[PDB]
Amino acid sequence: PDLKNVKSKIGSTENLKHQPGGGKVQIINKKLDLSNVQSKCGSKDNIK
Amino acid sequence: LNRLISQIVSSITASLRFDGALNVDLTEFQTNLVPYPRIHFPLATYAPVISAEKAYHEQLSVAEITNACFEPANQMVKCDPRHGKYMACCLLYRGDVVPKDVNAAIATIKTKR
Repeated sequence: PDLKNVKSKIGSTENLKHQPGGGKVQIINKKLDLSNVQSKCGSKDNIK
Repeated sequence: LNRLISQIVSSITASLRFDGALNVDLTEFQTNLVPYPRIHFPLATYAPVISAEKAYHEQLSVAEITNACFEPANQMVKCDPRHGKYMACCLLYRGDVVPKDVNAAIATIKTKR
């Protein structure tokens, strides 16, 4: 006898393209703007 | 041979003829025993598999009976399963069996990797 060609069915041989692929993460951080800010009591200029 | 075969199928259908702590349906089998659809045929075991003379000289715990299930001589298919690699083992209990020692015992088998 002869079998010519035969192969397995179905598993890890059909998976070899798809890893799958991974990704990327990031924070999750900010600031605030302070540029407007002055004190809200204010007598010391009255020295004038 | 037909009476020991019976005790195996009885034990596989115990979970659907009476109540229990963890209750495995006959549809559940495929999802844990079949990793690919044609790699579908698991070998059988059951235990204890002793006569009345012997019962009174051995410890008969969930630990002891679960550990004996793995012994290559006492498999219901005549092959040394050491020749190969286990893929999934489905273990199915009956009687005075507390789940904690099922968890211990099956953990010990794996711990003998």
